Amino acid sequence: NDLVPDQWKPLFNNAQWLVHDIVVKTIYGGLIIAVIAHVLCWAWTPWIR
Amino acid sequence: NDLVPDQWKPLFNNAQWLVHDIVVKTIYGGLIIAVIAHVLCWAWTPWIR
Amino acid sequence: NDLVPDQWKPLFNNAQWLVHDIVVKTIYGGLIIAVIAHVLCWAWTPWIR
Amino acid sequence: NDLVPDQWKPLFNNAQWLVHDIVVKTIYGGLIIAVIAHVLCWAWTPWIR
Amino acid sequence: PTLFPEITNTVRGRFYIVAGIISVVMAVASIAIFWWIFYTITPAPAPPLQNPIYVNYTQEPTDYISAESLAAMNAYIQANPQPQAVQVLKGMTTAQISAYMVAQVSGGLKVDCSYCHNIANFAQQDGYPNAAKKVTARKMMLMSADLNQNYTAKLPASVGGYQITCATCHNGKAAGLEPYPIEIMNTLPNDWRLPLELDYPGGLVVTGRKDVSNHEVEQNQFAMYHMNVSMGQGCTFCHNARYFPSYEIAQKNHSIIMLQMTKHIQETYVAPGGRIADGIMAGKSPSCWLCHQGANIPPGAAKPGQVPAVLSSTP
Amino acid sequence: MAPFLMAFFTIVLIVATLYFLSMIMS
Amino acid sequence: EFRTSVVVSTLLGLVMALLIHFVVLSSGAFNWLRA
Amino acid sequence: RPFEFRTSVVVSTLLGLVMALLIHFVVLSSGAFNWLRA
Amino acid sequence: RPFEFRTSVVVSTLLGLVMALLIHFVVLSSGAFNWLRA
Amino acid sequence: RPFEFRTSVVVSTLLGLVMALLIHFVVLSSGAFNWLRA
Amino acid sequence: RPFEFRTSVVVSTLLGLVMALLIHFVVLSSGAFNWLRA
Ligand code: BCL
Ligand code: BCL
Ligand code: BCL
Ligand code: BCL
Ligand code: BCL
Ligand code: BCL
Ligand code: BCL
Ligand code: HEM
Ligand code: HEM
Ligand SMILES: CC(C)=CCC/C(C)=C/C=C/C(C)=C/C=C/C(C)=C/C=C/C=C(C)/C=C/C=C(C)/C=C/C1=C(C)C(=O)CCC1(C)C
Ligand SMILES: CC(C)=CCC\C(C)=C/C=C\C(C)=C\C=C\C(C)=C\C=C\C=C(C)\C=C\C=C(C)\C=C\C1=C(C)C(=O)CCC1(C)C
Repeated sequence: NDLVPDQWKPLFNNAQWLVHDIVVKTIYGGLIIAVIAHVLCWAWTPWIR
Repeated sequence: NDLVPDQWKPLFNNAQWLVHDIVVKTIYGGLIIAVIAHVLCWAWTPWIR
Repeated sequence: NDLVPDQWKPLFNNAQWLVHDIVVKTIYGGLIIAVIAHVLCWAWTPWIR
Repeated sequence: NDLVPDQWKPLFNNAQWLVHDIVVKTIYGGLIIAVIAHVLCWAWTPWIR
Repeated sequence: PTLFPEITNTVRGRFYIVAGIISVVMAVASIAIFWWIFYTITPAPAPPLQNPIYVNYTQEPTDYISAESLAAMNAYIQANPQPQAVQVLKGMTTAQISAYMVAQVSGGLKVDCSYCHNIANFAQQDGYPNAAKKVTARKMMLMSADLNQNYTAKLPASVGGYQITCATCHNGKAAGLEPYPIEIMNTLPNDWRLPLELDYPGGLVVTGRKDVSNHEVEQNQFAMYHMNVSMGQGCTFCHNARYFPSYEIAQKNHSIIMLQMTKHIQETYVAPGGRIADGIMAGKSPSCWLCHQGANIPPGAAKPGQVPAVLSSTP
Repeated sequence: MAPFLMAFFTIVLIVATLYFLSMIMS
Repeated sequence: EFRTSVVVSTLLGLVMALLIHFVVLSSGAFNWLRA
Repeated sequence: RPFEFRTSVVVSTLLGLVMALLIHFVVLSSGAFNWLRA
Repeated sequence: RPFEFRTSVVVSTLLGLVMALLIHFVVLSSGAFNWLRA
Repeated sequence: RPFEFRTSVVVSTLLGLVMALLIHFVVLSSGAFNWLRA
Repeated sequence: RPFEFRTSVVVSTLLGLVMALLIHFVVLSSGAFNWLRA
């Protein structure tokens, strides 16, 4: 677990930290895409009305 | 359990304390977002009338 | 069970006493909120009539 | 069974006596509240008539 | 002086007697006090309606009739004593015609006379904007007479002498009459309607056919549960469930007459060569529920001898 | 006379219970 | 056992309270919750 | 002790949640309040 | 220890998700707000 | 360690997929958007 | 390692196949395209 910050060493393995980084970046990219999709769908047809 | 305050040492592991901190901060953020959402939905359409 | 008062030492563990304190304070807060909610709902629409 | 009166020592443990005291006081409080509720409901709408 | 020293001497055993006694009286007091509360606060089941004209329908909160209308009505009777230009209703004095029109005709629709004619002149046919409603009502009276003489007559007297009238199908609503409401479509498909297309003395027959399968049995079961809801008495009301093809119960024969009658309603009045034109009842195909409403005898059905003779099952 | 009799039989039940429970609780 | 009596009494009381509340509310006798 | 504290906590919390849901649903369905378009 | 932290986390998270779904459903079916053509 | 990372990953991914499917189906069935002839 | 590569492959492939089938069936049943006789 040398790659893990010592704050998260009790929780994250060395390999689990890299997979967690991938998951975090994927969640962030998906969030940006979801925000863009929501803005586009609102400009198209507002659902709240 | 060093990172845990001695008040909560009988209850919280060292790793459980960090996950608890994450859960608490997530609950607080969700509560702020829920309050904002409720104020917006009330300004939009009051459900109590 | 040191933290427990000796009256309740036969019943409460050391960790169970802290969780019981949390439960008691949560019940009290919920009771205050419930009283406020009932007064508001009565001022709004009395159910007993 | 040190805290139990010797009359009820054959029946009540040391911890069971405290829980019994809580149960008795809860039953008494609930009975007072039930009497008040019945008097109020009678003053409101007598069910015997 | 005891024989059960472990039960009457020892505090644990001695206590068990009190425990058992207190638990028995606690359970008895539980049950007794519950049933006491339930029977004292619960109202008596409402007394069954006793109206002279109807089975279990009442018109008598007659607030729906204006005062101006009841005033003009008795004035009209006072001046005009025999009816003027009745086309159906041939054998009735204007007083009896008027009493029937208030009790049954408007009492069945729960509407004022101004719903169908001008209150100044009950007799004028086409002098007001609501004349179309009067011609519709006259055609409905003809339809009622036809249903009474051509389908209610064939039912035995053991059923009763009940006759179809306005409140039988309207039940207090002039328009917006909904056969097949969502209440009776609980486990049926909501699109499902009674299959009045078929020739009914044998239209839903399914047993041992070998040219039908579970799809036709499913249609049959939809129709049969519709009859279950329409007459709350369930499935053995007209069947010996050991053999459904059997006509044991004799309510199955009454139901054949009634199926023919509702098919006749649909073919003659709902959609005579199309419902859009030349058809009364606004394209509302009938159902058993439309008048039975969860009873074996329709609540709005008139008791024997209450409808006019012209509309009666025997004229 | 039915309420009279039901009250009578319940009090006889209770007094019987006090008597023989008094003996058992002796 | 005291625990058994406690469980039985508490459950009986809760069931009774629910039953009586529901009987009283369905009776439409008291003017409670628009009755 | 007669009762584990965890057992009492589970039972009380579940009873409270069930009762809150039941009372909310009874009050909503009563149509006595004009809440959520009633 | 009365309660494993993992157990409380699972129970609280599942209760919150179930309640969010239930409340969303109830509010959407009520037709009391013009959400999603209502 | 209160929670295996693999368990949290499985639960979060399955919850996200189920919620995406549910929300897509609710939005498509609402007919509020004119998507896929709605 | 937290996640066997074979497990991730099985899960991803099955999810992709299920989603392709689901989306194909939703699109074909929608009648929005005029594909396979609309
Ligand atoms: C409105 C008047 C109605 C009626 C409606 C009710 C209703 C409603 C109830 C009763 C109940 C009872 N009624 Mg009644 N009752 C009527 C007529 C009668 C008559 C009579 C001949 O006229 C009698 C003898 C009774 C007799 C009784 C007893 C059986 C009981 C009240 C005392 C009791 O033992 O429980 C005493 C109760 C307690 C000791 C419980 C104490 C519980 C504590 C206080 C907790 C309460 C719950 C609390 C909210 C939880 C909070 C927990 C949080 C974590 C903090 N009723 C009339 C018809 N009756 C009450 C009952 O409980 O039934 C068992 C009840 O529910
Ligand atoms: C829902 C049950 C919750 C719980 C909720 C509470 C609450 C809440 C409290 C306690 C408190 C106590 N609990 Mg605890 N407690 C729980 C589980 C336990 C267990 C267990 C078996 O493990 C035990 C042994 C205990 C033991 C105890 C003692 C440590 C302590 C003192 C009680 C006492 O003396 O009562 C004697 C007192 C009574 C019995 C009074 C009876 C009250 C009746 C109902 C009348 C109420 C009047 C009402 C407030 C007025 C109503 C008016 C309306 C506003 C209109 N709890 C469960 C999880 N516990 C008390 C505390 O710690 O004090 C800080 C307290 O505040
Ligand atoms: C609008 C008025 C309606 C009515 C509607 C309701 C509704 C709605 C409710 C009650 C509930 C209750 N009502 Mg009522 N009530 C009415 C009339 C009455 C009458 C009376 C004779 O008139 C009485 C005596 C009561 C009595 C009561 C008690 C049984 C209870 C409130 C106190 C309680 O014990 O729980 C106190 C509650 C707590 C201690 C729980 C505390 C929980 C904490 C605060 C968490 C809350 C959830 C939170 C959002 C989760 C956040 C977690 C995140 C992770 C951070 N009601 C009228 C008819 N009543 C409330 C109840 O809870 O039922 C059990 C409730 O749900
Ligand atoms: C959903 C449950 C979550 C959780 C969510 C939280 C949250 C959220 C918090 C804690 C916090 C605490 N938790 Mg935790 N906690 C969890 C699991 C646990 C477990 C477990 C068995 O493993 C334990 C032992 C603990 C223990 C603790 C202590 C470490 C700490 C202090 C609590 C306290 O003193 O309460 C005493 C205080 C009370 C009991 C107040 C009661 C509040 C009532 C409900 C009134 C609320 C008023 C409301 C805010 C106003 C409403 C107004 C509306 C806006 C209109 N948690 C689970 C996973 N925990 C607290 C923290 O750490 O502080 C930084 C806190 O903020
Ligand atoms: C529109 C107004 C509607 C209504 C619709 C809703 C809806 C809709 C909801 C609620 C919910 C709630 N409402 Mg409401 N609500 C109304 C009226 C009321 C009233 C009142 C008497 O009038 C009250 C007291 C409440 C009370 C509440 C609480 C029970 C709760 C909000 C706080 C909470 O505990 O969860 C706080 C929530 C959190 C702490 C969760 C935090 C989760 C984090 C932020 C993740 C969110 C999911 C995220 C997208 C996932 C991203 C993961 C990616 C991997 C990054 N509502 C009116 C009728 N209400 C909300 C709820 O959650 O129910 C449990 C909710 O779903
Ligand atoms: C059109 C507008 C509709 C609506 C339709 C949808 C739809 C449709 C969706 C959401 C979803 C969501 N909406 Mg919405 N939404 C609306 C109104 C709202 C409102 C609001 C009060 O108005 C809110 C708060 C939300 C909130 C949300 C969040 C719960 C979520 C988006 C962020 C998220 O957490 O997931 C963020 C998502 C990710 C982090 C996943 C990232 C996945 C990566 C990018 C892979 C994607 C799959 C990819 C194709 C696979 C490729 C693999 C190959 C091997 C390479 N919606 C209106 C009614 N909403 C989205 C969701 O995911 O639900 C969970 C979604 O599916
Ligand atoms: C016609 C347009 C329809 C529609 C119909 C479909 C259909 C149909 C499909 C999708 C699928 C998808 N669509 Mg779509 N889609 C539409 C609108 C959208 C919109 C948008 C908001 O408008 C979005 C964001 C998407 C998004 C997506 C992604 C979820 C996905 C395509 C990339 C993917 O991840 O899988 C990429 C796919 C791969 C990486 C798999 C690669 C497999 C290899 C090539 C083998 C293929 C099988 C091969 C024949 C086997 C040969 C083996 C022999 C042994 C050699 N669609 C409109 C409504 N959509 C596709 C999907 O796969 O769903 C998961 C699909 O099936
Ligand atoms: C009794 C003799 C009788 C009268 C009178 C009557 C009148 C009547 C009117 C005036 C209408 C139209 C109401 C309107 O505002 O549109 C109407 C319509 C329907 N009726 Fe009728 N009707 C009488 C008797 C019966 C009987 C016995 C039946 C049942 C077979 C019946 C049925 C119907 C139906 C169906 C309609 C259509 C209701 C609609 O939705 O508009 N009527 N009737
Ligand atoms: C109970 C819900 C119910 C069942 C089940 C049921 C079955 C059933 C079958 C199988 C037939 C066809 C039998 C055949 O081969 O002759 C059938 C036909 C009729 N039923 Fe029926 N039926 C049920 C309920 C009811 C009820 C409540 C009635 C009467 C109100 C009723 C009546 C009839 C009649 C009449 C027929 C003959 C129809 C035909 O076209 O000949 N059924 N049922
Ligand atoms: C008719 C009507 C309207 C009825 C309604 C009336 C009623 C009765 C309403 C009821 C309200 C109630 C009871 C609401 C309850 C809300 C709760 C319990 C929310 C829970 C939140 C839990 C939360 C946010 C949990 C978050 C969990 C997190 C963040 C997990 C974190 C994580 C875990 C645990 C790990 O592994 C590792 C770390 C990581 C961050 C990944
Ligand atoms: C329909 C009609 C008209 C009905 C009429 C009415 C009737 C019939 C009865 C009425 C009322 C009744 C019976 C009410 C019952 C109320 C109860 C039981 C509330 C419980 C509250 C429990 C509470 C607040 C529990 C809180 C628990 C908490 C905060 C848990 C805390 C925790 C626990 C325990 C842990 O481990 C560690 C995690 C954490 C610290 C979060």
